[PDB]
Amino acid sequence: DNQFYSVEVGDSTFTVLKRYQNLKPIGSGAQGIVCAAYDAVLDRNVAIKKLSRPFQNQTHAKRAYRELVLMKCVNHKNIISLLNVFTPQKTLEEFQDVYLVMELMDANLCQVIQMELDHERMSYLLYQMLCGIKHLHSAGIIHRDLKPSNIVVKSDCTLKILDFGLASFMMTPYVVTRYYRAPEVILGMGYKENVDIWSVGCIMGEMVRHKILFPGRDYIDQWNKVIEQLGTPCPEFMKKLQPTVRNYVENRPKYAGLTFPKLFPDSLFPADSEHNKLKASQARDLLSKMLVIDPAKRISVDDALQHPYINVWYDPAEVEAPPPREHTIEEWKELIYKEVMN
Ligand SMILES: CCC(=O)c1c(-c2ccccc2)c2cc(Cl)ccc2c(=O)n1Cc1ccc(C(=O)O)cc1
Repeated sequence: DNQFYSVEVGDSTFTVLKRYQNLKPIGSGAQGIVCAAYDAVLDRNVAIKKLSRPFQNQTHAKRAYRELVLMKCVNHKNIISLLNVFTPQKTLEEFQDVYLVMELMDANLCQVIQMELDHERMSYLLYQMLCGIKHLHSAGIIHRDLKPSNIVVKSDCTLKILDFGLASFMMTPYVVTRYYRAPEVILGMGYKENVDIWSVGCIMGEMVRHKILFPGRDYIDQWNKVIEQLGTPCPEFMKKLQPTVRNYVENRPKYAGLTFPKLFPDSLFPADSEHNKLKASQARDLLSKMLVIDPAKRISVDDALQHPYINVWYDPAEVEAPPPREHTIEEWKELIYKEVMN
């Protein structure tokens, strides 16, 4: 007569509260598998994320702890909601796994990126990304690693960001996706809030091109793809780089870059009606202001929200919503356990 039961999901066991039924794996990330499930108590579908021994190293431990704390403070429609948290283990010494129960949506932004979207849906998704990032920024959280695999959407075009970013070493096969990180993250130069604007620009550009904008095996290839398309940065940008980094950037092959009309031609946009022709030119204008290498010249979150492509959605309830170190593995274990048990 225990509150829990176990089922096999791949080569992992999910041990969950009996209220959660008919689990089905929907995806996997760096922290492992997420299942969809029916919650018999709430009478709705939910997502269940299993953290296996998150205290096992600093990198897992710090993300798990941060995720728990921030999910409990933050309440915004464009940030994914935490519904419940549990461990099946009964004592700290027995403690192994943490299960996060989240609201469930319909699809990954990666799936939406593959679609041809009208301007109304495209702009509304972007508005919602900006709103969620704005709310984060107002709580002092700068995400720094926004990427489409970690944003989810519903059939009615509502959007939620799944994680809180952060930007080290783990011995797993999992490969971290870096295509969406800002120049200042890539070149390790320090950053402000509009570091996240670059990532939105990369996603928007990909929604249009249906190809990843700046792929690369690692930061070297990636920087190559940046300057080859946007062109070599100006001198005032060069001055803000650490000395070893500056020499490297100043010595790469030079490129003029492409115009934004060439980068995102009208053939990529809905452009049959006068409405869509105007929207395409507006979409291209915002792209030209987000995909800007020098953060001092890159558009801010607030100005982006005011941009004509975006501002048709503006709602102060949504935009100006009220805002909310290191240890050993044993220390992290108790921190996380304490958080879990409230
Ligand atoms: C590819 C999975 C995916 O996009 C996803 C993930 C996800 C994101 C990255 C890694 C792991 C999980 C997710 C994770 C948490 Cl914590 C909460 C909600 C979701 C979610 O709503 N979806 C959409 C979704 C929901 C059901 C199905 C389905 O029924 O097939 C497909 C997509």
